[PDB]
Amino acid sequence: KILHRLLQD
Amino acid sequence: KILHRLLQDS
Amino acid sequence: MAIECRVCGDKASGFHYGVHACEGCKGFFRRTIRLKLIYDRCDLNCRIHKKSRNKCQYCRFQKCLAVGMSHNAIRFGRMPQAEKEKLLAEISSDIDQLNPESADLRALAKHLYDSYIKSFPLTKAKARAILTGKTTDKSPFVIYDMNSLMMGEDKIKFQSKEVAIRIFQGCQFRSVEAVQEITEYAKSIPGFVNLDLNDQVTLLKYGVHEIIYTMLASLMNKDGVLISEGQGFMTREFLKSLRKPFGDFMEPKFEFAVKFNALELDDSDLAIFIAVIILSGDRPGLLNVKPIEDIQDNLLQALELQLKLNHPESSQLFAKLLQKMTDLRQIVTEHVQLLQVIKKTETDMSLHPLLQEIYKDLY
Amino acid sequence: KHICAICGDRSSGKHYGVYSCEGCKGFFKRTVRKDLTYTCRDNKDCLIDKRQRNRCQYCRYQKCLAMGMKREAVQEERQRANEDMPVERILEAELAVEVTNICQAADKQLFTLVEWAKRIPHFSELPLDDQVILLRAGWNELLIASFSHRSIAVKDGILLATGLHVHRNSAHSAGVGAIFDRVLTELVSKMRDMQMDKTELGCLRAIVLFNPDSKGLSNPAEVEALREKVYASLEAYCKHKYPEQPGRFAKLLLRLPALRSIGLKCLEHLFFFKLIGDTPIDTFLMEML
DNA sequence: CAAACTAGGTCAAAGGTCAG
DNA sequence: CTGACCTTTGACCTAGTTTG
Ligand SMILES: CC1=C(/C=C/C(C)=C\C=C\C(C)=C\C(=O)O)C(C)(C)CCC1
Ligand SMILES: O=C(Nc1ccccc1)c1cc([N+](=O)[O-])ccc1Cl
Ligand SMILES: [Zn+2]
Ligand SMILES: [Zn+2]
Ligand SMILES: [Zn+2]
Ligand SMILES: [Zn+2]
Repeated sequence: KILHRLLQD
Repeated sequence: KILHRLLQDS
Repeated sequence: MAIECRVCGDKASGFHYGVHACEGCKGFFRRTIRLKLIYDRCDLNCRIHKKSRNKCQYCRFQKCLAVGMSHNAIRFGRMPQAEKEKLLAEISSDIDQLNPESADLRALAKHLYDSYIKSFPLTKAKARAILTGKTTDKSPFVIYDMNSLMMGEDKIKFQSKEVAIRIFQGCQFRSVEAVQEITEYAKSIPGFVNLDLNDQVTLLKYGVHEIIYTMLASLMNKDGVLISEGQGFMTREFLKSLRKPFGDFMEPKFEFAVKFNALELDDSDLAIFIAVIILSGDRPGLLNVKPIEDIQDNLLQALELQLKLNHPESSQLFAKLLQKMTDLRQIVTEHVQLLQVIKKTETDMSLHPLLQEIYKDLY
Repeated sequence: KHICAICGDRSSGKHYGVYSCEGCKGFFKRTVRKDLTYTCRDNKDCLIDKRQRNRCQYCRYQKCLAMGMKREAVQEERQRANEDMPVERILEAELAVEVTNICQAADKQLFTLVEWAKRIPHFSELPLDDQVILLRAGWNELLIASFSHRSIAVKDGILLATGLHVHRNSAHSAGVGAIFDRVLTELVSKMRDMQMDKTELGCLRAIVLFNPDSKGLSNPAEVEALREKVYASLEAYCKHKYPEQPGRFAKLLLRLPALRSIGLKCLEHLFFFKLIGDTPIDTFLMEML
């Protein structure tokens, strides 16, 4: 969720 | 301190 | 007096077709000609050592031909003037390699090796003969379940507590012996006995563990592990099968072993690496650090040169093998958090009094 | 000639140290080469006959091991500048990004770790799943390796990445002095007494980052590579900026074991601290735990 | 000739294929 | 994926070569 967010962009 | 043993034995 | 082959680097069986070749190439060649075999082409300059040899029939029947190997120069008879080359490979080229400072690094490497051989019985050498079946010994009695264990547990015996508890409680004496060997090996490391005897003990308290798994890997493979002097072979699968907390006890070591064995380190290489672990100035409880670290400095110096010489082609191995020192620390701390679990949920632990000493206040 | 001690079929030779039928011989051989991991759907109690041996692979292979079939016996299938990891991007990366009090700095530094990681060559270049995994597997070790370097010039205490000198004492009493001591002496000191520049510490953090073992890496071969790259790179670096000290590259890589020993102990703690609920732990720290 | 070696044959055992 | 079927290897053994 989070870590995947800072990475998704 | 049982290693001191093996270390101190020819 | 014990040269090697010129095509693959294996031990040479003799002077075949005007050139020192292994009993393997000698036959390959005598068979290429003998049957006129015309191996398909291939450009890639293929390195040719012991195992890659049978990788490309064209590059092998090439290299040999490219260093003598003629159905002509086959010089029969008795060796007339060995002398000329009875000074081994590095003869006059030796007063270049058997020097300068490294001449001594070479010495140290040997010492620790020759010492390693007298300290521990079952060397990597042996264990591999066994696990490869290339030995005039009987195949170790494989132990994959209760029937095989119940059976071999008698065949070679020296208290009915429990299978899971017998398996591991019963090896405690090897750990001990192991610890005893390491220790005598420690003294053989230039300058170990001299170091404050207090740190001497510390360096071991924390050393043996990591040194144990390093050794314990030579006997291992993906499918199991050698035991009982190497006359037995317990399976990875069976162990994985033990009860509640005892099944995932030896797992961490197999994973580690499968990786550590990829480096393909031999006894010569492992004899030094080991010495480096005992002499780690980063052990808690040390105060005479500098000394301890000085030796590691020189041992490492020796180690590195040994990997270059021994394993000519293996990228960053020195750096790769050091990385293993980090996996070892994890294995131990992990192994301890476990033996802690046991202490709290079991009631038979009863560790030997020496394993007792070492494990106390470890991590 | 004989009877395969695995299924009963006709042997016709000894294979891999055991009298075995051609079928079994080939089963074993492939299992070993293609590195296959079979699984029993039943009770690992499957019989193996000349017929129905192909029934379950797991039981069959294990039957091989039991009957003493040697794996190492299987030979190996007969077939077939230096700045790919520039020391600058690293250094530049280790730059641009700089008990209940420690978990605030921890969490804070977590968001910024994704930044550092992004800047480290080829990292964001490999699958997002691995980017997660790699950061999941080593956030604590990374984070510790950095504040520990920061607390280098600082005395008997660390400097949280928010400005909170956590002098020893404060800890030995705070309950967590057992580890706070090791962090100082096995990391801080060692680094200080070695004057570890922050280009080196960056390469070490990178080495920790590119961890090929980290469970689940789509293509771990990839990761074990970028790591070897940093190996090559940093080695040379120590060679250029530090000619007097040959054994530097080694002494640097050897700062890593402790980093993991310690690292593991910390995580051990943050747990009997987590699903307890006695002290605050922010969100990013929850996804990581 | 005895002693010191080797090309060459030998066959268990390990490698490779590719219908089924 | 299996496994009947077929090619290679290379560890030994042996009969013939050459040096002292
Ligand atoms: C080290 C350490 C701990 C754990 C924290 C972790 C995993 C990371 C901290 C990162 C910081 C403080 C980063 C920064 O801001 O630079 C605990 C709480 C068990 C107690 C004291 C020692
Ligand atoms: O049980 C073992 N080791 C062990 C147990 C408790 C604490 C430390 C090591 C073991 C050791 C060895 N060894 O040392 O060669 C071999 C096999 C086992 Cl199962
Ligand atoms: Zn050869
Ligand atoms: Zn080729
Ligand atoms: Zn069979
Ligand atoms: Zn099954």
